[PDB]
Amino acid sequence: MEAKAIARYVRISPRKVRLVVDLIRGKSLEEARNILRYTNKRGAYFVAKVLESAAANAVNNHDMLEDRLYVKAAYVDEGPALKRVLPRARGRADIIKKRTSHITVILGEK
Ligand SMILES: [Cl-]
Ligand SMILES: [Cl-]
Ligand SMILES: [Cl-]
Repeated sequence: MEAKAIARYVRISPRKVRLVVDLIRGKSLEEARNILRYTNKRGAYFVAKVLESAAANAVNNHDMLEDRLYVKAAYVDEGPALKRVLPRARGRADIIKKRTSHITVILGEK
């Protein structure tokens, strides 16, 4: 038994969020919660939100015991890009792509 949760279109580049999910991969739920709470890394709040959503799914929808949960999988996929329009530059269009993040957290039982 395992419980999943996903957060889409997070406005943070995948690279930065990956640095965050890397800290919690394989940890117990309690440990992951603390790491997220005290980490200085940008995007920690979004991963924390997905973590709690997965915990709510495991405990309330799948009746799993909260004290047995650990982060079985946590990863970030590249989501759709946002094409930010910049002021004209030397007569030309200036468009830069800003990538969003797709975050997945899967909780399992030890
Ligand atoms: Cl997405
Ligand atoms: Cl990843
Ligand atoms: Cl990659």
